[PDB]
Amino acid sequence: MKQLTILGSTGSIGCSTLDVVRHNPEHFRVVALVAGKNVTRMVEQCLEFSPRYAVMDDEASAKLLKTMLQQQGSRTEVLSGQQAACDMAALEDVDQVMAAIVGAAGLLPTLAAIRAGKTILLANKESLVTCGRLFMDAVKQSKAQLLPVDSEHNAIFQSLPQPIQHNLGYADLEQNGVVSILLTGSGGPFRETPLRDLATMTPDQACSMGRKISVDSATMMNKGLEYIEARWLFNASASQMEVLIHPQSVIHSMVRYQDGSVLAQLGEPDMRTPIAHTMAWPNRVNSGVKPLDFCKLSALTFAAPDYDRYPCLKLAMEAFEQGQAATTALNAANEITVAAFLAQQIRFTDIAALNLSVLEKMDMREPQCVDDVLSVDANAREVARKEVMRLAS
Amino acid sequence: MKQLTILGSTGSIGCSTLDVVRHNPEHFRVVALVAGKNVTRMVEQCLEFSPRYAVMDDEASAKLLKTMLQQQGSRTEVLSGQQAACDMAALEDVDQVMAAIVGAAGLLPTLAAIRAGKTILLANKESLVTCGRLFMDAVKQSKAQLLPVDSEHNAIFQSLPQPIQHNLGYADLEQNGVVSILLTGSGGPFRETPLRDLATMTPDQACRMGRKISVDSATMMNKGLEYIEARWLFNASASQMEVLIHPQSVIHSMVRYQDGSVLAQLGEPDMRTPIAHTMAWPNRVNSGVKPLDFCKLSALTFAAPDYDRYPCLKLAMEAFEQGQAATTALNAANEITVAAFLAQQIRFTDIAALNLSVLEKMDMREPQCVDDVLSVDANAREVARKEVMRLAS
Ligand SMILES: CN(O)C(=O)CC[C@@H](c1ccc(F)c(F)c1)P(=O)(O)O
Ligand SMILES: CN(O)C(=O)CC[C@@H](c1ccc(F)c(F)c1)P(=O)(O)O
Ligand SMILES: [Mn+2]
Ligand SMILES: [Mn+2]
Repeated sequence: MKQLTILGSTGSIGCSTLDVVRHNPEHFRVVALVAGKNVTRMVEQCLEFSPRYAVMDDEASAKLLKTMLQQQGSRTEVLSGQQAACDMAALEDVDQVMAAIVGAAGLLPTLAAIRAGKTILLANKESLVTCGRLFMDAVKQSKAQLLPVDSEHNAIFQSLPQPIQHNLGYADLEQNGVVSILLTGSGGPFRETPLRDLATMTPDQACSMGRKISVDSATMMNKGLEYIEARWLFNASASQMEVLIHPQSVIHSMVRYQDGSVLAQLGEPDMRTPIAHTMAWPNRVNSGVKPLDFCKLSALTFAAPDYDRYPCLKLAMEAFEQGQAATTALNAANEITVAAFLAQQIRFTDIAALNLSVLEKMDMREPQCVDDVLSVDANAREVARKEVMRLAS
Repeated sequence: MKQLTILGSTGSIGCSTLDVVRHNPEHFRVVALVAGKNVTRMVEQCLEFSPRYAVMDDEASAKLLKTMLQQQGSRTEVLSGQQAACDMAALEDVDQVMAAIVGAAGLLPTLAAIRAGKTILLANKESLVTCGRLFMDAVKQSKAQLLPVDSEHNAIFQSLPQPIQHNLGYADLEQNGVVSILLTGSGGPFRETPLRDLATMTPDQACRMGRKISVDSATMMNKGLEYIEARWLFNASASQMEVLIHPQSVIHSMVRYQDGSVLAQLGEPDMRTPIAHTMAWPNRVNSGVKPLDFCKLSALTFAAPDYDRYPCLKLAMEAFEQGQAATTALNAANEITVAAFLAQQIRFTDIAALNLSVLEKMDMREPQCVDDVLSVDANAREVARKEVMRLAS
């Protein structure tokens, strides 16, 4: 029986993880749920899943949650705040931690699961985008298993040989006959826009979808960040990474082997797939996802990314070579500039341009701990806000 | 250091295997080469690779080889005949047997490697098409490792989980999270021909790469035979097999999992890839095959086979359910009817129709040994010859 702590239970990943649990009650049991301020959805989850613990962001939410759980007869014990969330991530009889709290708030709880030697269903980009070296060192030192839940990394991982899958952070790609990792992305809505029109695209043209990630997919900042992550996670050099546009997103990513073989994972866009794969690894369970119907697909195509069309993708690649200050700064800047584009303060092409300008303006030492990473992030947001103000009168 | 016996060294699979050995001298050494009557090529192969043994079909061929090797100072000892080939397949210090002799002549030498507990690089169809129950029983008893060299099966194999790979025959697909095996094929040159034109196709049109295999691709007999083999090799029921047309042949075949994931192997058409995959398993070597270039591919498409277009594929699926007498008779009838079509004695559509007629005429007790299978084969060829003469005056 796998016992689970779900960090970020009330977002789509958390609900989807719960759907796997709901349909596999003989294999998984929820011990702890952690969320933010969504008391109502947390009530329903505690009543369906009977975890021992639930944690909210603050005392106000925790008190509401307590009152409502109590009204319904629940035995779930209610806590609040960051430490409590780290504590659930490290609980003694927990086997797996779904690490789905995103942003800076996901860093310490994910690191607490790692240092407790858990199996971490990794479902946030900040861990490896901002703290990849810190976190990969902690994984080695603490004997944690990372299992990537993100669609492209989960596909690479399914496509990697068993000795790498079980030894992330140590495994040598080359020694295991791996030539490169083929990280695929859709190329976004402006994949075929003449370059000259990029300057004038609007937030509606760039975006059912998720507006930030949607813009990140238009700039391919999203693949840029996936590139930074994959290199830490899979221990890949620059020459062991290829980024390929694949507009249909049926192939989720691939791995190229020494004999010419390429292994690929394919599927529906439903996150229950990669989530169930990690929960059940090295075995499988039913996820509720429809079997992929190959007779109803668009033709599958591929093309090389053009860095004049996708300067963010190139910027992410160069930031990796500059270290975790640089990838942390790029990520934070990009949150500010995308937000500005979406609020109609700057042009679409000013995302990449101001992302570049913010990195050019910083000169930060390599972070040595999480606090350092938060300090780079805070600083880069400030440099970014000011650049936005320079353009947005 | 892996020591090899190559059964069928002078054909294309044999030459390709030697190309892999040639570029990996630190990993593979040839102990024995077995060929038929091609003395000239066997000389060059013995001279380059210094095997301990060379076996030819007969004493006349063996005497020529011995004279020619003597004149070049070779120490290779020369043998002849079917028993010597079985003895090469069973040698104490051989690890791997490339089983590339095709037809009936390949049955006893493959079975010898299997009864000897060897790693078998399985490169002939008649083994599992005609003797699948016999050979998978002998595999269970000796714990021989089968590694399929044929492109589709090799892809399936690479796409299956590790506990299945390491125990074919005992493996339970369902228990390992596998929903089904996705066997792909091109659909042949008449994939889009109007149905009523089929009756009048000529041999040159069917042969857009042997003429027989070409015709087999056109009728999808080839995929039918592969379907029969895959069921034996992977212990798959009818409901665990799907057959999919994929006209570009870039995907080599796939495996569908319980969580909705599909794993696939892709590559160049070059047989050094699956050969090198089996020789190196569970590691990898360089095979000389260049990396697959995703920016130079046709759009990848898929469609369901239509049994009115391809009645041989349905015949093979049905013959499977009727047992090894049926699949043996089918394969044998097909050698005859295809040869008749190529020699302009029957029409293209008469291949499927006479293949059916031969199976209808046979009253077929289950083979209990290789001699039983050979007797079904011989009798089905006679029934098929007579049916051809019914049509071909
Ligand atoms: C789901 N996921 O992991 C993502 O990274 C989403 C954005 C990506 C994406 C876009 C369109 C799709 F149709 C799809 F499926 C995935 P991209 O970065 O453009 O490849
Ligand atoms: C390579 N191989 O194993 C074969 O069995 C050859 C015939 C097959 C085939 C046909 C055309 C191609 F272009 C190709 F690449 C492979 P099919 O049965 O039609 O899928
Ligand atoms: Mn992703
Ligand atoms: Mn084949």
